[PDB]
Amino acid sequence: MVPISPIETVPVKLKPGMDGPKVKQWPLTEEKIKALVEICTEMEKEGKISKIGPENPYNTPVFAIKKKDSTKWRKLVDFRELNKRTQDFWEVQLGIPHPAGLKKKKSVTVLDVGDAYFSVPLDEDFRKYTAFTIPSINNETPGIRYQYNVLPQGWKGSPAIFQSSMTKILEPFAAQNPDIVIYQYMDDLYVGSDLEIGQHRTKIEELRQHLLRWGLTTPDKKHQKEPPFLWMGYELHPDKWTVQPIVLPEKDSWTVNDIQKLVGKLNWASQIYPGIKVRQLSKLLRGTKALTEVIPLTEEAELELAENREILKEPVHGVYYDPSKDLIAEIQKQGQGQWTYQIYQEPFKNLKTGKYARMRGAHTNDVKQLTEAVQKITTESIVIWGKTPKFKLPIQKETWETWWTEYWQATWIPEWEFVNTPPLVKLWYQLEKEPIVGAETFYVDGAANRETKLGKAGYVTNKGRQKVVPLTNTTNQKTELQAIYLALQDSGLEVNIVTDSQYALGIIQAQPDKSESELVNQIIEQLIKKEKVYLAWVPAHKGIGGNEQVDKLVSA
Amino acid sequence: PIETVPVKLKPGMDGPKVKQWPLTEEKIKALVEICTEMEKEGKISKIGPENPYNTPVFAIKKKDSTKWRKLVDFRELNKRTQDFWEVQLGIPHPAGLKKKKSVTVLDVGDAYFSVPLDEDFRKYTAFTIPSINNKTPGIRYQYNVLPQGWKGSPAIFQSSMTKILEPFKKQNPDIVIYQYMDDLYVGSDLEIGQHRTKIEELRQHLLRWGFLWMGYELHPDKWTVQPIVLPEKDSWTVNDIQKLVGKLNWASQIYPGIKVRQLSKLLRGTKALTEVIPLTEEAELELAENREILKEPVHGVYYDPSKDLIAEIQKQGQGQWTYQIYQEPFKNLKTGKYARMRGAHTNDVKQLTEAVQKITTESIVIWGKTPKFKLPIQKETWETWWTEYWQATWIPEWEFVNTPPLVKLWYQ
Ligand SMILES: Cc1cc(/C=C/C#N)cc(C)c1Oc1nc(NC2CCN(Cc3ccc(S(N)(=O)=O)cc3)CC2)nc2ccsc12
Ligand SMILES: [Mg+2]
Repeated sequence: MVPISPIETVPVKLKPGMDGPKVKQWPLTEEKIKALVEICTEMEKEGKISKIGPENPYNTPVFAIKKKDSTKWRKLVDFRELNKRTQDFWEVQLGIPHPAGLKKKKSVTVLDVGDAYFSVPLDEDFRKYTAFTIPSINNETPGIRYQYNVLPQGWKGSPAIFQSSMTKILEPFAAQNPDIVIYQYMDDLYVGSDLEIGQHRTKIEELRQHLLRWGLTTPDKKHQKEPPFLWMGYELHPDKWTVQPIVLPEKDSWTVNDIQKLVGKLNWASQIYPGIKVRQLSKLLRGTKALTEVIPLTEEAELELAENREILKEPVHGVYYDPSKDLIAEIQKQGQGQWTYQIYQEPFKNLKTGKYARMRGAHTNDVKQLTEAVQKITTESIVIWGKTPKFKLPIQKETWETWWTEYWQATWIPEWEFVNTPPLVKLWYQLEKEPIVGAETFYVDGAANRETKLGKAGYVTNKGRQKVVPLTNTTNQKTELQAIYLALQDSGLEVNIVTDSQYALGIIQAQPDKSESELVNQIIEQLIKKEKVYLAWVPAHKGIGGNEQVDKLVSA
Repeated sequence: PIETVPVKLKPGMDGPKVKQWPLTEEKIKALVEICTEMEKEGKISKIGPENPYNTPVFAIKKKDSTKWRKLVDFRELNKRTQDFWEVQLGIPHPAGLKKKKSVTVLDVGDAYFSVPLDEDFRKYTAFTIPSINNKTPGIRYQYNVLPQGWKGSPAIFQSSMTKILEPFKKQNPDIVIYQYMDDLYVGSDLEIGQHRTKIEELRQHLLRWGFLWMGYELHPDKWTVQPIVLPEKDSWTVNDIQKLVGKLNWASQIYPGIKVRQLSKLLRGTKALTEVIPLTEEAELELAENREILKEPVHGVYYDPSKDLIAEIQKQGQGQWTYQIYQEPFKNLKTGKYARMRGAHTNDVKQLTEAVQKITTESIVIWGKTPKFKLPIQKETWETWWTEYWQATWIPEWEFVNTPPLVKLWYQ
């Protein structure tokens, strides 16, 4: 007998105030009982469970299931009730590495640690909560009652406690073997290195020698999977990675459920297939909850899908990470608020790709969206590689300088260079800081009757030019924008405009280049056509000349 | 200090469960070395999966220091930790601190590591050194001693600190010492040379009671509410008068008796913006009367310790930032301006982060608490970058302004 170290137990508690489960066991057929006695008798001989007396007041229902070809019954303890009452744990397995962040390894071995799992003891003070009952034949004897001594499969804490217990056992081995990498996934332990196959096979045996200190046997994974590893939806090849096959189905009838499955595939593929777009296919889902509802594809959604079929026609792959090379991120504008990007170290050899979609908003402009995309890529790159990439952006250095020196918010984008890849991001208009000498001055105003929705918009100028237009089904804010629109339409290439609308000022001072409001868009089109525009604000109803004159014009 | 002080959370509240944000490789490496040494010294310990709580951590560099420092973002734990009246019913904030010619800030946070933390509360201080790309599980720790930045730390240590300082305070009854979180604020009305003498005369006293050697020099002499000023011109265009009427109309929300009628009269008609308008005597008098009004202080302004302080900030361009601190709109308790932020002539976000720290320092000196910031920046830009320029051991609260305030003009 070689002494083995005990795996340190994790203390477990129930949620405050809650007691253990007390769920009634279901009646079972004679055949299922016979199976469960047979199964539990074996688990008992292996130490997994133990018989208990009738003083324990807790119980969890047990079942007997089977497979079609598998000529055996399967035991099943339904721990749903106990899980509701068990404390929360640190779930230390939610996120998985991204392949583009891995460095290639010459050799990789897989170990099966399925049997190691059962060597993890369950906190003894908690075992009582796991009691279950095998009903007896004909209910003529007391049922056989057991409790677990090991982490039950299906119990809330088994995944976190198991992985934590392995990590702590492996830590000294990883720290003292920095030339290997160890990664655990389910019952699988993945060991890679750049050692010659000889030294690598030795580290593996040393790892086995180490695990034996806790009595943990670990053979190889049954039917050793050849490359690529089918893992978390990827194909991990020795020198390259890609996503698993992306196959878009052919259909003449697309439902609300079909479109959800297509965006999911497209989204998954966008991490390596560059230029994927999902707006027009997403728009067909704006607001609905019946998945079988059929939604016709717009000629814009068909185009988007066909553009994606073109991208998906041939497989692509990313390279693994080389810490000695620079990390570079390039962004392109696609239109309709959509952005794509590539991250790479050598030209034409992408580590990964991605996309970014504009946020929902009544107004916006391309520079703000580009800035947001940069922040998203920055954060992703820190996650994957632990560093910010150098950016190549389709915006002139002088355009960016003008933007951030004049924009009313603080803004920042990290080290970057211009890449002359149309369409380029640009500023479409810039308002003057001072009034323009010799330019006509338009005093604008608008007003609308709340009840009738009738309104007026117009202007008066220092040259005696004047206009008032009657409007139907409008609002104060709408007439205020319409008045600015009329002044732009009726003025020369240089114009001073005086408004009292804080709402209109707030919109234009945000420097949008597109809007959900068709009226704002028309104003933007006019601004783009001007040489100089000065926009001034005055308080309403204060007797300011020009403003007082036009106010009475549009107020009935 | 064998005996720990019983610490609890507020009723019906669980511990914090705040996500750790991603860190660059060099910051993770710094944290690993720092926490390894802290673990060797018993200040923290590894925790197991039965602890589900978490508080974010990151790494910084104190003002002009090349050594990495750990900073824990305890904002969530602090608001979940019980309100404290550890020794007395409260610490009357020293109104004289803000009056001292000079005020020096000493980092005494290292003293906390000498007091053990209540064993039952330790689990709530859990934090994670993250891995890169999820390649390994984060390193999970919890505190064994009073942690820096936690609300309970100054409260629990206060009995010790007050005894450490008594001999020094005994000799210097005119030196005002105030503590906020990890920092001591030491102010005096002395000539700058004489003031500095005692600061070193204060840390050596501290070093013999069990340090850092870092300082910070303030001058609250010049902190107030900046007056609203109006232009003094010999010729006014239509545009100038429109801007003046707009500013005065804004000011009328703050000051009673502001009038613009005589000034608006000058704008009778529909004139070109660049046309020069001569002021009448009636408008000159009105402007003079407005100017007189603006010299006096705002009526009915008072600090209410039960309400939050609010700080607004405007980007004025060319490295200049204006700010106002208030509790109720138009009742500014203090206003100010910043120029040429140090080492950030081309980075808005660094400049804004430095402004936030300066405003917070002023708020601590004047009221003993931090304000809630209204930041002229999009959330995603601020949240990506602010930790890169943070150098303080506290962190305030903030919200984001997405619509340009018209009043940026009026504070220009
Ligand atoms: C070691 C490991 C394996 C997997 C696979 C799961 C499945 N299913 C997943 C992760 C996250 C792993 O974890 C780490 N993986 C790496 N790198 C990899 C190593 C593997 N190759 C692919 C490959 C190479 C050689 C052969 S081969 N010639 O042996 O047949 C087959 C496949 C890409 C890079 N680096 C680290 C660092 C810390 S953890 C960790
Ligand atoms: Mg009007």
